[PDB]
Amino acid sequence: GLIYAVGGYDGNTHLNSVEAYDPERNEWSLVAPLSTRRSGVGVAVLNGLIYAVGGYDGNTHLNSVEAYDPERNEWSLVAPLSTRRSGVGVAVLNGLIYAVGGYDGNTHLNSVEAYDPERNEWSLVAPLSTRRSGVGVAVLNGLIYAVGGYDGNTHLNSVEAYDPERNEWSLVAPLSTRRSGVGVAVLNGLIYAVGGYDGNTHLNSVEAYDPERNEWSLVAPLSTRRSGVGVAVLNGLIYAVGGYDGNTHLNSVEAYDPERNEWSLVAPLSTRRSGVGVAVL
Repeated sequence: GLIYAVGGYDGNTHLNSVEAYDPERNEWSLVAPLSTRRSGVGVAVLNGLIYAVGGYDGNTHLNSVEAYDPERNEWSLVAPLSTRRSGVGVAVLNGLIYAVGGYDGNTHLNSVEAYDPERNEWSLVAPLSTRRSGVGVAVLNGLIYAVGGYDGNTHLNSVEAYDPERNEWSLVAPLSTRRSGVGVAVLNGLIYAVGGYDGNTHLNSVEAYDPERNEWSLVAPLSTRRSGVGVAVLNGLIYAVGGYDGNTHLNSVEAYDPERNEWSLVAPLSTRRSGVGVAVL
């Protein structure tokens, strides 16, 4: 019932701070910070813990992973990734947390690893066709979608879908707009790709993917252009948290209602941040 904004970069500092949003009161409050500063951090929720995966602390690309227990307001280090990953996409499916792509400081990655909390171990699974950081990762109907990113030479529109039962990725319809630093979330059978950077424009446009038709459609744009934006869904609204408009790191937050095809600003974060991970618990 709360949205957590985890880490990021405010333009001067790599952040360890963590803010929690109560939608019923429209307020953010600061909770226990991460132990390690992390921008470009991926976050996901499994069995009552929020996992913060990878990122960059301003001098080290991280393979470390910490887990937050809200009842104790405490982050604990868990098993590290096998590969250091900033700009990593992270999502949960069927009891595993997947860490998709990223950047290890020297190369954009196509590798993907999965964390099993029953084992406290990460294991490599099948790699992506195209290496990518700043990739959005969404889960819909038993498939993981890796959306956009940056391969080190090109801002990507390609979209790959992972079937865990066959351990295989396949390319589906690409985004209409290339998007690195894109936020993604799933609501009522559509995947929304929110904002990002296409290599020359910080985007306020938003597109939605229907898997049945293998088609992306443009929907209402954000009121503010946002790359490095954190995105998550709660109670029928998609929240776009923070980001960077090309000139300033943002503390504003907007919510998309599919019943209205409209975005509306809600309460802003205490600290501006891009490269922020957003989780719902």
